Amino acid sequence: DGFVRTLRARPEAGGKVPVFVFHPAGGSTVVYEPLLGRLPADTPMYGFERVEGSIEERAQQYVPKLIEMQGDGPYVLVGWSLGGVLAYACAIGLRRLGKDVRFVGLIDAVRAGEEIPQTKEEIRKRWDRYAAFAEKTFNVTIPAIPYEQLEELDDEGQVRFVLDAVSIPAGIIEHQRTSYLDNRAIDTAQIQPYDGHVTLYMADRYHDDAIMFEPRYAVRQPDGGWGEYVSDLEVVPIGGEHIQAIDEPIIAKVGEHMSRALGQIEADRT
Ligand SMILES: CCOC(=O)c1c(-c2ccccc2)oc2ccc(O)c(CN3CCC(C)CC3)c12
Repeated sequence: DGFVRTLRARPEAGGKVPVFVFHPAGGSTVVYEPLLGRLPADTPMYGFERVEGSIEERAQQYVPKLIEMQGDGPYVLVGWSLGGVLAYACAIGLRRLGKDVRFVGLIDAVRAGEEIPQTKEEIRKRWDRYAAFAEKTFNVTIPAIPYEQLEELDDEGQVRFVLDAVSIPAGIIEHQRTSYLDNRAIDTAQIQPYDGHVTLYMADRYHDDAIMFEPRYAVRQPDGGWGEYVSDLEVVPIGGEHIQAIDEPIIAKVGEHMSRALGQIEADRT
């Protein structure tokens, strides 16, 4: 219904605390089905799908829905990839409104090892990189990039400008557009500090295609970039690559750890 997917519905009344999961870059919350199978029986789960805007603007849409569904709390918020950033943003908004947030789970939602500057120089370097790949892939020499026109466009306007040159089945255009926009959303996220507990499940590395797009993701800090914003930070190493973190077998380890946290939350209510 709308942007909320029901993965496992909560009972008519009572029951366990729901897990709210948030979509990853370029995908939907169906990716959380393996995690769900590794959580306690009868754990409700609701997935928040894509909405438009900056991270804060998206959280402004999610947070009223979170409160409509769960009221005062307790809130358990989880996400892989972009979803981790969205969950974190929702935790800050809920906490601001005095709601009880008991768990924020970031599944390999790791910041770039060096801050990604949001400057005209970086816009130029980014698009020079993209053009070079376009030339080796589509086997076409590409002329001078109109830097002045690009540098005054939002990310959404930049892809519109790109679709023009191209002039693709609508389905392929929608997937590339939303994946590009969701990834840029990760790049430009401005993280605010959070004073609750955050659990970061950390893989060993980003995938090669990710690193080719933005080489700053080739390096990971021990705290995944979150320690300066989060004082109460716990990191759970899971190994492997980012893309595998959401799936079996690695998700079993995320799920075992998260199940224990949920059990404690349940005991603290009871
Ligand atoms: C799958 C490779 O394509 C990407 O990671 C990026 C895409 C993209 C993916 C699929 C289809 C079309 C585009 O767009 C990006 C824009 C900026 C950017 O930095 C990246 C690289 N990622 C940013 C966020 C990191 C957590 C992961 C890397 C992309």
